[PDB]
Amino acid sequence: SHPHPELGRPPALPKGGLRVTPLGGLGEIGRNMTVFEYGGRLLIVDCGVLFPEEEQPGIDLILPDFTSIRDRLDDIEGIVLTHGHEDHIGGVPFLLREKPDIPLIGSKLTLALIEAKLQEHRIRPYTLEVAEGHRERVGPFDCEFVAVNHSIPDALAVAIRTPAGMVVHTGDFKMDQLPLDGRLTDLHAFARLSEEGIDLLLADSTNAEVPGFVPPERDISNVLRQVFANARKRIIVASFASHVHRIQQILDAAHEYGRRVAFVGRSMVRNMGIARDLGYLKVPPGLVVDVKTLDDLPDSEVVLVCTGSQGEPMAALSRMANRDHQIRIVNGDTVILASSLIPGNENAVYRVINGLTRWGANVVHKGNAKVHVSGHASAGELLYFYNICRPKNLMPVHGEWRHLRANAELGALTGVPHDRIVIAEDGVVVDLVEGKAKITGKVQAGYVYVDGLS
RNA sequence: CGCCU
Ligand SMILES: [Zn+2]
Ligand SMILES: [Zn+2]
Repeated sequence: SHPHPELGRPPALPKGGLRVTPLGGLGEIGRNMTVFEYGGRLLIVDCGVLFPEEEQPGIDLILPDFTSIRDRLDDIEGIVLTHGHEDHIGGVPFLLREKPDIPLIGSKLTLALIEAKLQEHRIRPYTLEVAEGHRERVGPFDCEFVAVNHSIPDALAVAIRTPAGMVVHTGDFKMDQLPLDGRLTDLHAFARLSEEGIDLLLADSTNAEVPGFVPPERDISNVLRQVFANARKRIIVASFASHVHRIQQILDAAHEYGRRVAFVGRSMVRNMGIARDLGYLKVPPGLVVDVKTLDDLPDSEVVLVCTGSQGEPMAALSRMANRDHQIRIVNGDTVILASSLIPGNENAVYRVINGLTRWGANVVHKGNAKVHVSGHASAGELLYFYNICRPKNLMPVHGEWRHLRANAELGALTGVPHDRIVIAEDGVVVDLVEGKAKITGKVQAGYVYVDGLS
Protein backbone atom coordinates (compact mmCIF):
# COMPACT_ATOMS: atom_id res chain seq x y z
CA SER A 1 0.00 0.00 0.00
CA HIS A 2 3.12 2.16 0.18
CA PRO A 3 5.53 3.01 -2.70
CA HIS A 4 8.05 0.25 -3.53
CA PRO A 5 11.27 0.59 -1.44
CA GLU A 6 13.46 0.66 -4.54
CA LEU A 7 11.68 2.59 -7.21
CA GLY A 8 14.28 3.68 -9.74
CA ARG A 9 14.37 6.96 -11.60
CA PRO A 10 11.25 7.28 -13.78
CA PRO A 11 11.36 6.35 -17.48
CA ALA A 12 10.83 8.80 -20.32
CA LEU A 13 7.44 10.50 -20.02
CA PRO A 14 5.33 9.15 -22.90
CA LYS A 15 4.10 11.63 -25.49
CA GLY A 16 0.74 13.06 -24.53
CA GLY A 17 1.14 12.11 -20.88
CA LEU A 18 1.36 14.22 -17.73
CA ARG A 19 3.88 13.78 -14.93
CA VAL A 20 3.07 14.74 -11.34
CA THR A 21 5.77 14.86 -8.68
CA PRO A 22 5.16 15.96 -5.09
CA LEU A 23 8.46 17.29 -3.72
CA GLY A 24 6.93 18.25 -0.45
CA GLY A 25 3.92 17.93 1.83
CA LEU A 26 3.44 14.16 1.94
CA GLY A 27 4.27 12.02 4.98
CA GLU A 28 4.91 15.27 6.79
CA ILE A 29 2.73 18.36 6.73
CA GLY A 30 4.61 21.37 5.35
CA ARG A 31 7.01 22.51 2.58
CA ASN A 32 4.22 21.81 0.09
CA MET A 33 5.42 21.64 -3.48
CA THR A 34 4.11 19.77 -6.52
CA VAL A 35 5.77 19.68 -9.94
CA PHE A 36 3.69 19.09 -13.09
CA GLU A 37 5.46 18.11 -16.34
CA TYR A 38 3.98 18.12 -19.84
CA GLY A 39 5.92 18.04 -23.11
CA GLY A 40 9.22 18.96 -21.47
CA ARG A 41 7.70 21.99 -19.69
CA LEU A 42 7.15 22.41 -15.92
CA LEU A 43 4.45 24.05 -13.83
CA ILE A 44 5.00 24.35 -10.09
CA VAL A 45 2.12 24.43 -7.64
CA ASP A 46 3.13 25.94 -4.29
CA CYS A 47 6.59 26.08 -2.74
CA GLY A 48 6.47 26.16 1.05
CA VAL A 49 8.74 25.74 4.05
CA LEU A 50 8.62 23.12 6.81
CA PHE A 51 9.37 23.92 10.45
CA PRO A 52 11.77 21.60 12.33
CA GLU A 53 10.96 19.45 15.39
CA GLU A 54 12.73 21.54 18.08
CA GLU A 55 15.97 21.66 16.08
CA GLN A 56 18.57 24.04 17.63
CA PRO A 57 21.29 26.21 15.82
CA GLY A 58 22.29 25.52 12.21
CA ILE A 59 18.67 24.90 11.31
CA ASP A 60 15.92 27.49 10.86
CA LEU A 61 13.86 26.56 7.82
CA ILE A 62 13.43 23.29 5.94
CA LEU A 63 12.87 23.42 2.16
CA PRO A 64 11.77 21.08 -0.60
CA ASP A 65 14.75 19.50 -2.42
CA PHE A 66 15.08 21.32 -5.77
CA THR A 67 17.63 18.81 -7.13
CA SER A 68 15.21 17.31 -9.69
CA ILE A 69 14.37 20.71 -11.27
CA ARG A 70 17.65 22.58 -10.72
CA ASP A 71 19.20 21.52 -14.05
CA ARG A 72 16.03 22.42 -15.91
CA LEU A 73 15.01 25.71 -14.29
CA ASP A 74 14.50 27.11 -17.82
CA ASP A 75 11.64 24.64 -18.33
CA ILE A 76 9.52 26.24 -15.60
CA GLU A 77 6.55 28.14 -17.02
CA GLY A 78 5.40 29.43 -13.63
CA ILE A 79 4.73 28.96 -9.93
CA VAL A 80 1.04 28.85 -8.98
CA LEU A 81 0.42 29.86 -5.34
CA THR A 82 -2.94 28.60 -4.04
CA HIS A 83 -2.94 30.84 -0.91
CA GLY A 84 -0.66 32.96 1.28
CA HIS A 85 0.32 30.54 4.09
CA GLU A 86 4.04 30.01 4.83
CA ASP A 87 3.92 26.25 4.22
CA HIS A 88 2.87 27.09 0.66
CA ILE A 89 4.90 30.26 -0.17
CA GLY A 90 7.84 30.27 2.24
CA GLY A 91 10.11 28.42 -0.18
CA VAL A 92 9.56 30.82 -3.07
CA PRO A 93 12.43 33.25 -2.23
CA PHE A 94 14.85 30.33 -2.26
CA LEU A 95 13.58 29.08 -5.61
CA LEU A 96 13.58 32.54 -7.24
CA ARG A 97 17.11 33.04 -5.95
CA GLU A 98 18.19 30.42 -8.56
CA LYS A 99 16.00 31.83 -11.35
CA PRO A 100 14.51 35.29 -10.51
CA ASP A 101 12.20 35.71 -13.54
CA ILE A 102 9.87 32.75 -12.95
CA PRO A 103 6.36 34.30 -12.91
CA LEU A 104 4.29 34.01 -9.71
CA ILE A 105 0.61 33.28 -10.28
CA GLY A 106 -1.94 33.89 -7.52
CA SER A 107 -4.76 35.91 -5.98
CA LYS A 108 -4.40 39.54 -4.90
CA LEU A 109 -3.86 38.77 -1.20
CA THR A 110 -1.54 35.86 -1.90
CA LEU A 111 0.66 38.02 -4.12
CA ALA A 112 0.70 40.91 -1.64
CA LEU A 113 1.96 38.54 1.08
CA ILE A 114 4.64 36.86 -1.05
CA GLU A 115 5.78 40.24 -2.43
CA ALA A 116 6.07 41.57 1.12
CA LYS A 117 8.27 38.59 2.00
CA LEU A 118 10.34 38.87 -1.21
CA GLN A 119 11.07 42.56 -0.68
CA GLU A 120 13.15 41.55 2.34
CA HIS A 121 15.21 39.31 0.01
CA ARG A 122 15.59 42.27 -2.36
CA ILE A 123 13.67 40.37 -5.03
CA ARG A 124 11.02 41.80 -7.30
CA PRO A 125 9.09 39.00 -9.02
CA TYR A 126 7.15 38.92 -12.24
CA THR A 127 3.53 38.21 -11.27
CA LEU A 128 0.20 37.37 -12.80
CA GLU A 129 -2.73 38.29 -10.59
CA VAL A 130 -5.66 35.93 -11.02
CA ALA A 131 -9.09 35.61 -9.46
CA GLU A 132 -11.78 32.91 -9.38
CA GLY A 133 -13.15 32.29 -12.86
CA HIS A 134 -9.96 33.41 -14.63
CA ARG A 135 -8.60 31.02 -17.22
CA GLU A 136 -5.06 31.54 -18.46
CA ARG A 137 -2.60 29.60 -20.58
CA VAL A 138 0.87 29.09 -19.08
CA GLY A 139 2.94 27.36 -21.75
CA PRO A 140 1.09 24.08 -22.43
CA PHE A 141 -0.78 24.32 -19.10
CA ASP A 142 -4.31 25.68 -19.46
CA CYS A 143 -5.14 26.89 -15.90
CA GLU A 144 -8.60 27.72 -14.53
CA PHE A 145 -8.96 29.14 -11.03
CA VAL A 146 -11.71 28.25 -8.57
CA ALA A 147 -12.64 29.90 -5.26
CA VAL A 148 -12.04 27.91 -2.09
CA ASN A 149 -12.90 28.93 1.47
CA HIS A 150 -10.03 28.35 3.94
CA SER A 151 -8.47 29.95 7.11
CA ILE A 152 -6.98 32.79 5.03
CA PRO A 153 -9.00 34.81 2.49
CA ASP A 154 -8.51 34.66 -1.30
CA ALA A 155 -7.43 31.01 -1.48
CA LEU A 156 -7.75 29.25 -4.83
CA ALA A 157 -7.90 25.78 -6.30
CA VAL A 158 -6.70 25.21 -9.86
CA ALA A 159 -7.78 23.03 -12.79
CA ILE A 160 -4.93 22.26 -15.19
CA ARG A 161 -6.01 21.15 -18.65
CA THR A 162 -3.49 19.52 -20.99
CA PRO A 163 -3.90 16.93 -23.76
CA ALA A 164 -3.29 14.35 -20.99
CA GLY A 165 -6.59 15.48 -19.48
CA MET A 166 -7.67 17.65 -16.56
CA VAL A 167 -5.94 17.70 -13.20
CA VAL A 168 -7.55 19.45 -10.23
CA HIS A 169 -5.45 20.65 -7.31
CA THR A 170 -7.57 21.82 -4.34
CA GLY A 171 -4.86 23.64 -2.44
CA ASP A 172 -5.99 23.86 1.17
CA PHE A 173 -9.74 24.10 1.53
CA LYS A 174 -12.79 23.52 3.62
CA MET A 175 -16.46 24.29 2.93
CA ASP A 176 -17.83 26.88 5.32
CA GLN A 177 -21.42 27.52 4.26
CA LEU A 178 -21.60 30.91 6.07
CA PRO A 179 -18.19 32.51 5.39
CA LEU A 180 -17.64 36.06 6.73
CA ASP A 181 -16.82 37.45 3.27
CA GLY A 182 -19.55 35.41 1.59
CA ARG A 183 -16.92 33.68 -0.55
CA LEU A 184 -17.91 30.03 -0.82
CA THR A 185 -15.91 27.07 -1.97
CA ASP A 186 -17.34 27.07 -5.49
CA LEU A 187 -19.25 23.77 -5.82
CA HIS A 188 -20.98 24.95 -9.02
CA ALA A 189 -17.52 25.16 -10.65
CA PHE A 190 -16.43 21.77 -9.32
CA ALA A 191 -19.73 20.26 -10.57
CA ARG A 192 -19.18 21.70 -14.07
CA LEU A 193 -15.57 20.47 -14.09
CA SER A 194 -16.71 17.02 -13.00
CA GLU A 195 -19.14 16.87 -15.91
CA GLU A 196 -16.32 17.74 -18.27
CA GLY A 197 -14.29 15.06 -16.52
CA ILE A 198 -11.78 15.37 -13.70
CA ASP A 199 -9.10 12.81 -14.59
CA LEU A 200 -6.89 13.36 -11.55
CA LEU A 201 -7.74 15.10 -8.27
CA LEU A 202 -5.14 16.09 -5.68
CA ALA A 203 -6.94 16.82 -2.42
CA ASP A 204 -6.11 18.29 1.03
CA SER A 205 -5.94 15.40 3.56
CA THR A 206 -5.24 17.35 6.78
CA ASN A 207 -8.59 16.72 8.47
CA ALA A 208 -9.64 13.50 6.74
CA GLU A 209 -9.60 11.49 10.02
CA VAL A 210 -12.02 13.90 11.72
CA PRO A 211 -15.60 12.66 11.31
CA GLY A 212 -18.50 14.99 10.58
CA PHE A 213 -18.29 18.65 9.58
CA VAL A 214 -16.28 21.76 10.55
CA PRO A 215 -18.40 24.21 12.58
CA PRO A 216 -18.76 27.55 10.84
CA GLU A 217 -16.18 30.23 11.71
CA ARG A 218 -18.93 32.67 12.66
CA ASP A 219 -19.90 30.53 15.67
CA ILE A 220 -16.65 31.66 17.28
CA SER A 221 -18.28 35.12 17.60
CA ASN A 222 -20.70 33.86 20.25
CA VAL A 223 -17.85 32.58 22.39
CA LEU A 224 -15.82 35.74 21.95
CA ARG A 225 -18.79 37.86 22.91
CA GLN A 226 -19.33 35.85 26.09
CA VAL A 227 -15.70 36.22 27.02
CA PHE A 228 -15.72 39.92 26.25
CA ALA A 229 -18.99 40.38 28.08
CA ASN A 230 -17.51 38.96 31.21
CA ALA A 231 -13.96 40.37 31.14
CA ARG A 232 -13.52 43.14 33.69
CA LYS A 233 -9.94 44.10 32.81
CA ARG A 234 -7.63 43.91 29.76
CA ILE A 235 -8.15 41.37 27.01
CA ILE A 236 -5.21 39.89 25.10
CA VAL A 237 -5.89 37.70 22.07
CA ALA A 238 -3.30 35.66 20.19
CA SER A 239 -3.86 34.36 16.68
CA PHE A 240 -1.88 33.50 13.56
CA ALA A 241 -1.01 36.79 11.81
CA SER A 242 -2.73 35.53 8.63
CA HIS A 243 -6.14 34.65 10.03
CA VAL A 244 -8.06 37.69 8.83
CA HIS A 245 -11.55 36.41 9.56
CA ARG A 246 -10.72 35.38 13.14
CA ILE A 247 -9.22 38.82 13.75
CA GLN A 248 -12.30 40.37 12.13
CA GLN A 249 -14.47 38.66 14.76
CA ILE A 250 -12.16 39.98 17.47
CA LEU A 251 -12.56 43.57 16.22
CA ASP A 252 -16.36 43.17 15.97
CA ALA A 253 -16.48 41.98 19.59
CA ALA A 254 -14.22 44.83 20.76
CA HIS A 255 -16.37 47.36 18.94
CA GLU A 256 -19.54 45.92 20.43
CA TYR A 257 -18.19 46.13 23.95
CA GLY A 258 -16.67 49.61 23.73
CA ARG A 259 -13.01 48.56 23.67
CA ARG A 260 -10.16 49.79 21.47
CA VAL A 261 -7.66 47.51 19.73
CA ALA A 262 -3.91 47.58 19.30
CA PHE A 263 -1.95 45.13 17.16
CA VAL A 264 1.26 43.79 18.70
CA GLY A 265 4.15 41.95 17.08
CA ARG A 266 5.87 42.43 13.73
CA SER A 267 3.97 39.78 11.72
CA MET A 268 0.56 40.92 13.05
CA VAL A 269 1.12 44.64 12.42
CA ARG A 270 2.41 43.85 8.93
CA ASN A 271 -0.31 41.41 7.78
CA MET A 272 -3.23 43.32 9.32
CA GLY A 273 -1.78 46.41 7.70
CA ILE A 274 -1.99 44.68 4.33
CA ALA A 275 -5.47 43.12 4.93
CA ARG A 276 -6.96 46.44 5.98
CA ASP A 277 -5.15 48.35 3.23
CA LEU A 278 -6.59 45.98 0.59
CA GLY A 279 -10.07 45.69 2.12
CA TYR A 280 -10.11 42.07 3.41
CA LEU A 281 -10.23 43.32 6.99
CA LYS A 282 -13.10 45.75 7.70
CA VAL A 283 -12.21 48.24 10.44
CA PRO A 284 -14.66 50.84 11.81
CA PRO A 285 -13.24 54.34 12.47
CA GLY A 286 -11.84 54.84 15.98
CA LEU A 287 -11.36 51.18 16.83
CA VAL A 288 -7.71 50.47 16.11
CA VAL A 289 -5.08 52.49 17.96
CA ASP A 290 -1.35 52.42 18.58
CA VAL A 291 -0.22 50.22 21.46
CA LYS A 292 1.61 53.17 23.04
CA THR A 293 -1.72 54.84 23.84
CA LEU A 294 -3.15 51.83 25.71
CA ASP A 295 -1.40 52.98 28.92
CA ASP A 296 -3.67 55.98 29.03
CA LEU A 297 -6.81 53.84 28.76
CA PRO A 298 -8.67 52.04 31.51
CA ASP A 299 -7.94 48.28 31.44
CA SER A 300 -11.59 47.55 30.68
CA GLU A 301 -11.34 49.45 27.36
CA VAL A 302 -8.27 47.57 26.11
CA VAL A 303 -7.76 44.73 23.62
CA LEU A 304 -4.30 43.65 22.45
CA VAL A 305 -4.19 41.43 19.36
CA CYS A 306 -0.89 39.71 19.31
CA THR A 307 1.36 37.11 17.95
CA GLY A 308 2.59 33.80 19.44
CA SER A 309 -0.30 31.34 19.64
CA GLN A 310 2.13 28.41 19.09
CA GLY A 311 4.44 29.40 21.93
CA GLU A 312 7.18 30.66 19.56
CA PRO A 313 9.68 31.90 22.16
CA MET A 314 10.42 35.25 20.45
CA ALA A 315 6.76 36.06 19.83
CA ALA A 316 4.77 38.42 22.05
CA LEU A 317 2.74 35.93 24.09
CA SER A 318 5.76 33.89 25.25
CA ARG A 319 7.71 37.02 26.25
CA MET A 320 4.69 38.26 28.22
CA ALA A 321 4.46 34.84 29.92
CA ASN A 322 8.17 35.03 30.81
CA ARG A 323 8.10 38.63 32.10
CA ASP A 324 10.20 39.82 29.16
CA HIS A 325 7.84 42.19 27.34
CA GLN A 326 6.65 45.81 27.46
CA ILE A 327 3.25 44.36 28.32
CA ARG A 328 3.20 43.07 31.88
CA ILE A 329 0.61 40.42 32.68
CA VAL A 330 -1.32 41.15 35.87
CA ASN A 331 -3.91 39.39 37.97
CA GLY A 332 -7.27 39.70 36.23
CA ASP A 333 -5.95 39.90 32.64
CA THR A 334 -7.91 37.76 30.19
CA VAL A 335 -5.85 35.96 27.52
CA ILE A 336 -7.47 34.14 24.59
CA LEU A 337 -5.52 31.78 22.37
CA ALA A 338 -7.89 31.94 19.40
CA SER A 339 -5.94 29.32 17.56
CA SER A 340 -5.16 25.69 16.94
CA LEU A 341 -2.60 23.79 18.90
CA ILE A 342 -0.47 22.33 16.12
CA PRO A 343 0.64 18.78 17.06
CA GLY A 344 4.17 19.07 18.43
CA ASN A 345 3.89 22.58 19.85
CA GLU A 346 2.19 21.21 22.92
CA ASN A 347 5.14 21.77 25.25
CA ALA A 348 5.75 25.35 24.11
CA VAL A 349 2.06 26.25 24.18
CA TYR A 350 1.44 24.71 27.62
CA ARG A 351 4.58 26.41 28.92
CA VAL A 352 3.06 29.74 27.82
CA ILE A 353 -0.38 28.89 29.25
CA ASN A 354 1.21 27.90 32.57
CA GLY A 355 3.31 31.06 32.67
CA LEU A 356 0.29 33.25 32.04
CA THR A 357 -1.71 31.32 34.63
CA ARG A 358 1.07 31.80 37.17
CA TRP A 359 0.90 35.61 36.79
CA GLY A 360 -2.84 35.47 37.38
CA ALA A 361 -4.35 35.59 33.90
CA ASN A 362 -7.59 33.84 32.98
CA VAL A 363 -6.62 31.82 29.92
CA VAL A 364 -9.22 30.84 27.32
CA HIS A 365 -8.15 28.37 24.66
CA LYS A 366 -9.50 25.59 22.45
CA GLY A 367 -9.12 23.16 25.35
CA ASN A 368 -11.73 24.97 27.45
CA ALA A 369 -13.77 26.98 24.90
CA LYS A 370 -14.76 26.90 21.23
CA VAL A 371 -12.48 29.70 20.01
CA HIS A 372 -11.06 27.84 17.01
CA VAL A 373 -12.31 25.84 14.03
CA SER A 374 -10.07 23.97 11.59
CA GLY A 375 -9.23 25.54 8.22
CA HIS A 376 -9.41 22.13 6.44
CA ALA A 377 -12.25 19.87 5.23
CA SER A 378 -13.32 17.07 7.54
CA ALA A 379 -14.46 13.58 6.50
CA GLY A 380 -18.08 14.73 5.99
CA GLU A 381 -17.05 17.57 3.69
CA LEU A 382 -14.61 15.37 1.84
CA LEU A 383 -17.46 12.96 1.09
CA TYR A 384 -19.61 15.84 -0.23
CA PHE A 385 -16.71 17.06 -2.32
CA TYR A 386 -15.84 13.68 -3.85
CA ASN A 387 -19.50 13.05 -4.61
CA ILE A 388 -19.41 16.33 -6.55
CA CYS A 389 -16.02 15.93 -8.27
CA ARG A 390 -16.20 12.20 -9.17
CA PRO A 391 -12.50 12.11 -10.01
CA LYS A 392 -11.31 9.30 -12.28
CA ASN A 393 -8.10 9.13 -10.26
CA LEU A 394 -7.35 10.41 -6.76
CA MET A 395 -4.08 11.53 -5.09
CA PRO A 396 -4.46 12.58 -1.45
CA VAL A 397 -1.95 15.32 -0.66
CA HIS A 398 -0.98 17.54 2.28
CA GLY A 399 -0.87 14.99 5.10
CA GLU A 400 1.03 12.48 7.17
CA TRP A 401 0.43 8.83 6.34
CA ARG A 402 -2.59 8.43 8.65
CA HIS A 403 -4.17 11.46 6.93
CA LEU A 404 -3.43 10.24 3.38
CA ARG A 405 -4.75 6.75 4.09
CA ALA A 406 -7.96 8.08 5.68
CA ASN A 407 -8.51 10.41 2.71
CA ALA A 408 -8.00 7.53 0.27
CA GLU A 409 -10.60 5.49 2.15
CA LEU A 410 -13.13 8.33 1.84
CA GLY A 411 -12.44 8.47 -1.89
CA ALA A 412 -13.00 4.73 -2.13
CA LEU A 413 -16.30 5.00 -0.23
CA THR A 414 -17.66 7.39 -2.87
CA GLY A 415 -16.87 4.97 -5.71
CA VAL A 416 -13.33 5.81 -6.80
CA PRO A 417 -11.90 2.41 -7.79
CA HIS A 418 -9.08 1.25 -5.45
CA ASP A 419 -6.64 0.86 -8.36
CA ARG A 420 -7.15 4.53 -9.24
CA ILE A 421 -6.19 5.89 -5.83
CA VAL A 422 -2.52 6.58 -5.35
CA ILE A 423 -0.74 7.36 -2.15
CA ALA A 424 2.57 8.98 -2.93
CA GLU A 425 5.37 10.20 -0.70
CA ASP A 426 7.80 13.06 -1.37
CA GLY A 427 9.75 12.40 -4.55
CA VAL A 428 7.41 9.76 -5.94
CA VAL A 429 6.61 10.24 -9.61
CA VAL A 430 3.07 9.64 -10.86
CA ASP A 431 2.21 9.48 -14.54
CA LEU A 432 -1.19 10.19 -16.00
CA VAL A 433 -1.17 8.23 -19.27
CA GLU A 434 -4.33 7.35 -21.22
CA GLY A 435 -6.55 8.54 -18.38
CA LYS A 436 -4.91 6.39 -15.69
CA ALA A 437 -2.56 7.47 -12.89
CA LYS A 438 0.29 5.10 -11.98
CA ILE A 439 3.43 5.36 -9.87
CA THR A 440 6.30 5.07 -12.34
CA GLY A 441 9.40 6.06 -10.36
CA LYS A 442 10.94 8.37 -7.79
CA VAL A 443 13.38 11.28 -7.59
CA GLN A 444 15.55 12.75 -4.85
CA ALA A 445 13.42 14.51 -2.24
CA GLY A 446 15.24 14.75 1.09
CA TYR A 447 15.32 17.69 3.51
CA VAL A 448 17.23 20.89 2.71
CA TYR A 449 18.18 23.19 5.58
CA VAL A 450 18.46 26.97 5.52
CA ASP A 451 19.82 29.75 7.75
CA GLY A 452 18.60 32.34 5.27
CA LEU A 453 21.57 31.36 3.09
CA SER A 454 21.16 27.54 2.92
C1' C B 1 -1.28 21.98 10.46
C1' G B 2 1.20 27.29 10.02
C1' C B 3 5.63 30.30 11.91
C1' C B 4 8.00 34.03 14.34
C1' U B 5 11.51 37.96 14.21
ZN1 LIG C 1 -1.13 24.13 4.17
ZN1 LIG D 1 -3.22 26.68 4.56
